[PDB]
Amino acid sequence: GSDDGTVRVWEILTGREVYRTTLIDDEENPDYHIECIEWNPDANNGILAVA
Amino acid sequence: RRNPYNTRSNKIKVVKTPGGILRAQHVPKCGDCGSALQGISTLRPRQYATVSKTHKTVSRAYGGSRCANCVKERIIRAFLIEEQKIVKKVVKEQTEAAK
Amino acid sequence: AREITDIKQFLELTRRADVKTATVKINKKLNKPFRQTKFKVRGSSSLYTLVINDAGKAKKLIQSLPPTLKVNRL
Amino acid sequence: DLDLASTPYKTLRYHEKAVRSVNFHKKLPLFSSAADDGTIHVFHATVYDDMMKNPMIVPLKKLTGHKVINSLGVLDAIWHPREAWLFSAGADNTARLWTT
Amino acid sequence: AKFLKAGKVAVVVRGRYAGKKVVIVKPHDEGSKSHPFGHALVAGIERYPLKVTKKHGAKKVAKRTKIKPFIKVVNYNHLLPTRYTLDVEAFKSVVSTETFEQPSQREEAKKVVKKAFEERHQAGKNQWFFSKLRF
RNA sequence: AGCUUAUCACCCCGGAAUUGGUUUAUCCGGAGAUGGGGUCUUAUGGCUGGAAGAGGCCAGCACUGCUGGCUCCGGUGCGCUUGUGACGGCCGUGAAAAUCCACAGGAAGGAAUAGUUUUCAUGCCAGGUCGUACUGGGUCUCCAAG
Repeated sequence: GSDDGTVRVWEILTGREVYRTTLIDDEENPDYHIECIEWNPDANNGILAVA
Repeated sequence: RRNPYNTRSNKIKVVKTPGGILRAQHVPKCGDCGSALQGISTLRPRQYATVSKTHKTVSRAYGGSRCANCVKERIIRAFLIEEQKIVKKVVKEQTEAAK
Repeated sequence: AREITDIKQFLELTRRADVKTATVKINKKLNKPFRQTKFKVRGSSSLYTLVINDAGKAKKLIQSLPPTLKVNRL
Repeated sequence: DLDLASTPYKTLRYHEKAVRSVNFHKKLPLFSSAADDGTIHVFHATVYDDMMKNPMIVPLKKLTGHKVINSLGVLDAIWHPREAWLFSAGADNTARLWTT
Repeated sequence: AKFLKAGKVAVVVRGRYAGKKVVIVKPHDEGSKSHPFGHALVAGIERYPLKVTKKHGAKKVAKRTKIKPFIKVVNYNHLLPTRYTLDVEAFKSVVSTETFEQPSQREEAKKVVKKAFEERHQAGKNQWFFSKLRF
């Protein structure tokens, strides 16, 4: 997660930017931005929390 | 104690002793506005000799004796006095420009 | 008297070697009764008491006590 | 240490800038610290489950490669769930992954 | 007419900086998601330089001239605007909004402000600003 | 001794009067209320240590103490004593000192085989003398159950 308003997922070994998602349309907005992201520890769900 | 009188300095409280019987047991203001200073423990004056300065003093100018309300007032008053003194000096210079 | 939940602090206090004796107090309580126990040592400034609920923890603490420290029961 | 005392068991102060984050290893007995100076350090740490012995923590290696930008360094770092690999993130708009 | 500018001088009223002169580096009357209220970025001096005399040695003179600055967002309510002004383009960018709220970005800005203030005070100008307002 | 805990009071946004808030008692608000968000004064209560090993209430034997249980969970004021917090006014603006604490202040001192500061925590030593028995219509005084 970065301040560009886009969350990117990279493979651990290949390193390819397999998937992306945009959270804030105003990437340059200084009022707020992506603060933190965390994967759900529980398996079989694949839930990514994006703050 | 040896004092049997009801003087307010010798008042007594009732405490239930663990033995089941009842026994007799002996029991910061602002310098400008007079209001109690916030953040300062209301302990006995003699007990402050061991408390850390952090509890006794707040992190502010005049913190240990002012509530920060009159501090602002006196700062503003000093600034206004300085500005008027500058203005008074300007007036003096203007007057001297003619004499 | 003072109460501390730091097991290693209590062990260090016992390990000081400058304490003549220690005492372990057995207690009973319920929430399903349990055998609550307490560990107490004598300090220079104040008495230190440790609260222990699990029997295994009490046994481990007793084992950890150096042999040079006497443990009077109750 | 949750059993030693309220104060830290040991105090470490070596980074040239603010320590942004330190993360324990989920499985292996290792942990690493992240700081704004762009340098990552990894420390081995043994944690006795029940033995009445203090933990043994020692430094292992100084990791370099991050670029300090705007007085900032490794914003975040996470260890692999099962391997001795450490992911890293920095202000240089380039995340990194570290491997033995 | 507005009287708040990047060069305007103000005095902090509260926050341990009561009666401390500060320079308004960047007015932010419109606010932001953080600090929505009307506010401006300011920089100031926490420890005023001590008096210097010829009798003092070279080592003592350097210590006396040492100044410890401070930078933080403060409300207009606790700011006392002053007619005087000082140069601000030297460090306006360094003390920008993104500098605050995240170390160690504050340390470099504080060091830059300290260097600028030391250069401007010692063998410089604006002695009035680098003076202790005795209130 | 360790956690938790404040009516009042203070700070920020907000700008009321189409007049709102509220005490038993009616005073307050453009000199900033209703409303929303934060601060601490911690008296006093809640939990733990001291502490059940104490006291008390029972039970058996010795025949001179030991050996075994309970010592729990609540409700309540037209009853009474006391403390605390903000109030209503009266008119006499309202004892001193010792001791302790608080701040404007920036002279003084601070470095490379141990630079300064010790209001943080622990460890160490010491604190004399005087009275302490009883009693207490003809001196004073502290508690007053149903």
